[PDB]
Amino acid sequence: MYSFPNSFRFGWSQAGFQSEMGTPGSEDPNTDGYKWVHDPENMAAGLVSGDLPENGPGYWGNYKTFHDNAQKMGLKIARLNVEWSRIFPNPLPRPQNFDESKQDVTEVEINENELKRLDEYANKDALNHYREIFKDLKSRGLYFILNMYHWPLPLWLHDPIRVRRGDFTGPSGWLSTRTVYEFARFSAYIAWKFDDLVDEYSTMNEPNVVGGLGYVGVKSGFPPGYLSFELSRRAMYNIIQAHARAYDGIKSVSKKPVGIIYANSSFQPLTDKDMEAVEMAENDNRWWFFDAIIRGEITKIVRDDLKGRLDWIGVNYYTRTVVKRTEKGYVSLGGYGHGCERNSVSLAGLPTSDFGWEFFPEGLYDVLTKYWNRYHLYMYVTENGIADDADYQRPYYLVSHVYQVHRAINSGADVRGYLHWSLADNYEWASGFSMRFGLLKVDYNTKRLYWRPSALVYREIATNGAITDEIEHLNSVPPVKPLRH
Amino acid sequence: MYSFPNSFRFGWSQAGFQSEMGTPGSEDPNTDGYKWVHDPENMAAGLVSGDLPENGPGYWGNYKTFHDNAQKMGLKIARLNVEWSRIFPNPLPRPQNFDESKQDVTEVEINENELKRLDEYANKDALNHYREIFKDLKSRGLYFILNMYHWPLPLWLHDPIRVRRGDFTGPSGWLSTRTVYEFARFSAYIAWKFDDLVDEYSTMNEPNVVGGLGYVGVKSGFPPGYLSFELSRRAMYNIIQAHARAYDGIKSVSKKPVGIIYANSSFQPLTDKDMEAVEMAENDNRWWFFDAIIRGEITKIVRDDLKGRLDWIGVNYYTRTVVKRTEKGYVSLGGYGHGCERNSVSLAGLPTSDFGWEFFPEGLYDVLTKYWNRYHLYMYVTENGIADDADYQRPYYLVSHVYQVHRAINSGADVRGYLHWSLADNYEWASGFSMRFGLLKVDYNTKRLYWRPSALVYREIATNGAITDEIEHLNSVPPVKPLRH
Ligand SMILES: Fc1ccc2[nH]ccc2c1
Ligand SMILES: Fc1ccc2[nH]ccc2c1
Ligand SMILES: [Cl-]
Ligand SMILES: [Cl-]
Ligand SMILES: [Cl-]
Ligand SMILES: [Cl-]
Ligand SMILES: [Cl-]
Ligand SMILES: [Cl-]
Repeated sequence: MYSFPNSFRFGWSQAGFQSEMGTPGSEDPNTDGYKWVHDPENMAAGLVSGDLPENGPGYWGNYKTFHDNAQKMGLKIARLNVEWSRIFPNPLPRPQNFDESKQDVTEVEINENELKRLDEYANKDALNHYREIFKDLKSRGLYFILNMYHWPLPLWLHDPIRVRRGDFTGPSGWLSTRTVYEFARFSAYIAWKFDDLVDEYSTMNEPNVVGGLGYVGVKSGFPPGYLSFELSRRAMYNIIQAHARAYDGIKSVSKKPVGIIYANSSFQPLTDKDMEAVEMAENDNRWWFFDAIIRGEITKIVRDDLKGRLDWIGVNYYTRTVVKRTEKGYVSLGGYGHGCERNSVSLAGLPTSDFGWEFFPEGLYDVLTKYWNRYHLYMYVTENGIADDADYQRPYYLVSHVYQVHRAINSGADVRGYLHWSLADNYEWASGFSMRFGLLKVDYNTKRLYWRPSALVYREIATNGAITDEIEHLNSVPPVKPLRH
Repeated sequence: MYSFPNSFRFGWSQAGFQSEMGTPGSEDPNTDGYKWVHDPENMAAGLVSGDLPENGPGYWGNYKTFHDNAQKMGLKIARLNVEWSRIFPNPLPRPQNFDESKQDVTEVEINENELKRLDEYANKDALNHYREIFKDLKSRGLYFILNMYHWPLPLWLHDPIRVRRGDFTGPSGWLSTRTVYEFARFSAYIAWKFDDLVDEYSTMNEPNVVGGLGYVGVKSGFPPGYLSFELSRRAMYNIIQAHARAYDGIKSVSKKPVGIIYANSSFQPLTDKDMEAVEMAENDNRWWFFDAIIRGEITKIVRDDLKGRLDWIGVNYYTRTVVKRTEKGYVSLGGYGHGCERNSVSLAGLPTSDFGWEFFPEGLYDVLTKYWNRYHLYMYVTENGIADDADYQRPYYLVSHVYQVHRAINSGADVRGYLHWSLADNYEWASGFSMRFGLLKVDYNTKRLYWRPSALVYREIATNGAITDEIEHLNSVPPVKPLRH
C-alpha cells in the first residue's frame, strides 16, 4: 500500500470552454475561441476539427450530475475556471489614464468604486449561475481551486481571424497591454464576488501554451495562428506581467493563496552525453518563466513589481520530451514524448495514447522534485491524464502517476493534491471531441455519463487515500504486446 | 439498466487441479494429469508447457483469502470440484461380481455397507480439509454447486503415458468400464459425505472435451493423446453411462438436483446458405450427447437406464464456431471462433483474446435458448471468461455476456445464475500459467491476489443484481483500432 497524508486531496480539473456548453441556453458565442473554431477557412484548412463546442458535455446545465458522480467517486478537490466572456460579453470602456504604448504595466489600481463600476457591466445571470454551480460544489465537501483564465478571451479583446490575416489594427489579445490591464481588473472582480466560496486561486492555465502554440506552433490550431518569434515573445512578456497584476489585484480583496498552472514536460537525455541539453531545455521551457514571476528576473534586470508574485505551483504533466545536444544548442526528438504515432509504441518501446503521447510516469516525479528544489513552493498536480476512449491504458496511467506523487512526497516535496484531467470527456480544442480524457465517458447525443473502469479504480484510491494493496499491480506499464504497434 | 430476478446469483467456477496446489503440503502427485504434465517426452514435444501445477495459486492453503475477495465482490454462488485422486490416492479392490467385458453398465448398486467400506480407503485428511473449505464457503452465504469430476483421474485408473505409447494392458481411463463403475461409487460416496453443505450437484465438467481432445485433438496436449476415432467413441460411450450411474448413485443418498456441465460453442453459418450445416454441427457436437442422457437415445435404441438422468444443464461458453456446408457434410472454418490468431482480429473484424478466441457474446444467447427450447431444463452459465492478463477486453466481455443472459431470461429461458471463469488466474492445462482468466491477477511468486478493473466492474454487477446504467457502455465490442491486429 502507498498511503498519502491525511490532508492530501484527490480530485479533478476541468475548463469552461471545453465542458460548459451542450445544454439548452448554455452557448457562449462571444470568445475568440468560439469564432476561431467556427471559422470556415480554419475548417477548410483542417486547423480545427469541425466539431463545435456548443455540442459539448453540458456542464452548464448538468453540473449537479457531474458533482454527484465526483462525490460518489470520493473526490475532495476540484479546479474549475470562470469564462471571462460570460461575465463581460460586451466591451468595457477603454481606460482613460492608461498609455497603451507603455511596454511595462507595473501597477493596475483596484478600489471599491472601480469594482462597483465594473459590476454594472457584468452579466448577472452568468454570475448567479456560477454561484449556484460553486455552491453545489462546496456543499459536497469539495475543496475549490478557482482559476481565472483557461485560454479563450472576450472577442472585444481579441479578434483572432483579423490577427491570423496579419491585421494588427484591431483587438489583438495578449499582444496588447489593454488585455493585461483588463485581466488584472477581471481577476480582482471575480475574487471580490466569489471569495466566500473559493479556497485557493490560480491566475491562469498553461500561459506557455498560449504564447508557444498561438505564435510558433501554428499547425496546432491554437488562435491566432500567426507565425512570429517576435510576437510570441511579446505575448509571453504581457502574460507574465498580467499574472503579476492579477496576483496583486486578487490580494487587494482576498487573503487566500494565489498560484499559477503551467504546462510541464519532463526533459530526458537521449544519451548520457546529453545532460546539458536537459538543463538548457529546462531553462528555455520552465525556469525563464518562473524566475520572472518569483524572482522578478526578466530580459537581465529585476523588476520589483514582478518579484514574489506566487504562492503555489500547479503542475500539468502528461509525458516527457527527449532531447539531445546539438552544435547550436539542443533539439527535441520525434518518436518519444508527445511526438509519437497514435495508438502505437515509442522508439523506447513504451505505449502511446490516442493522442500519440508516450507513457512516462517517472517524468512527474522529476518535475515535482525539480520545482521543489528550486523554489520550495508547495504544489498541486493540477492536470494528469490520457486520451483513451477504450480505457485500455488509463488504469495503469492513473495508478502509476499517483505512485510517482507518493514518491515525490517521500523525497520531501510539498505536494498537496492530485487532480486528474478530467472527470468527463470534453471538447479538446482543435481536435474536437475525438480525444477522450474522461474517467467518465460522455454520450454527446444524450449527455449521459458512464463510468469507465478507471473511474472505479480512482474511487478505490480516493476513498482510501491510498494506492491499496489490491490495485498495486497497476503501477506498471500497460502490456504492449496486446496493443496496436 | 438490465436487472435480474431476485433469486439469480452471480459467482464463479474453479477446478481443483488448476487452482488447489501452490502452498506447502498441497501437492497431489497421484493423477494422470500430474504424470502427464511432468512427462519428459511430452515436454520435449511441446505437448505441455513445462509449467507445473504445484507452483499454482494455492487455493488449498489460501482458500479463506479467495473467499474473502469473492464476498467483497458480492458473489453469491460458487462451483468447485473435489479431486478424486485426493480422496482415494491408493487403489481400491477390483470389484468381484463385475464383468469388465460387458459393454453396458446399467446399474451400480449403492448401499450403506458399501459406503462404509469405501470410507476405510478414503484420505481423511483431504476429506476434513475439503469440509473446512466448503464450510468457510457456506459461511459467506455462497450457494454451492459441487462438481464431482473436472478431468484428472487417479493414476490407478488411468496411466496416460502407457496409453499414449499404444499399450492398452494397464489402467486405461474412460476406455475401461472399471472407471465407470468406480466413478458412480465415488460420486455416491462424496454426496453421502458432503450433502449437508451442497446445494446442487454436477457429475462432470466438459465430458465432450475428455473424449474429443484426448483421442482426436491430440495436438492439444490433453491426456492420453492417443489418436483414434474408435477409442474416442468408446470413451464417450463410457462417460455417458458413467454420468447416468453417478446420477443414480447420488440420488440414492440425496434429494438435491443433479446436473452436468458441458463445453458449448455457438455454431454460426458462414453464409445464409449454411443453416443446415449449423443444424448438423449442433447434432454432432451437442444434441447426440444430451439426447442420450435425457431421452436415453443412443447408437438407434433407447436405454431405459440412461433416460431422465438430468435435472439441470451447466453451459460453458467462450466463443462461436463458424461452419459451412460441404459435399460430404460440414466443416468448421479457421480465422473465427476458437481458431484465430492470438491478440489479433478475426476474419469478421472482431477482437481475439490472449488464447486466440473471438469476441462473440451473442453466441451465449443462442446456446441458452437452443437448450431451453429443446429440453426445458433450467440452466446455469457455469463458465464464461477470457484469457486477458492486461484486462483490456474483459470489462466488455463480462458486461456483454451478462447482457446476453438477461436477453435469454427475457425470452423465457430459465437461467438461474452466471459463474465467471474464473475468480483468479490458474493453471490452464497444456498452456500452463500464461493464459490468465482471473478477475483477480495472481503473483505466482508470492501467491498474492490483485483486483483487475474488471473485478471492480463485476462487484458493481453482483452487488446491484444488474448491469447498472453507469456501466451499460461496456455492452459493446472492445474497440479494435487501439488493439494489436
Ligand atoms: F480550437 C481552439 C484551440 C485553442 C484555443 N484557445 C482558446 C480557444 C481555443 C480554441
Ligand atoms: F495438461 C493437461 C491437459 C488436460 C488434462 N486433463 C486432465 C489433466 C490434464 C492435464
Ligand atoms: Cl516544463
Ligand atoms: Cl526562489
Ligand atoms: Cl458520443
Ligand atoms: Cl455445443
Ligand atoms: Cl426432452
Ligand atoms: Cl506471476
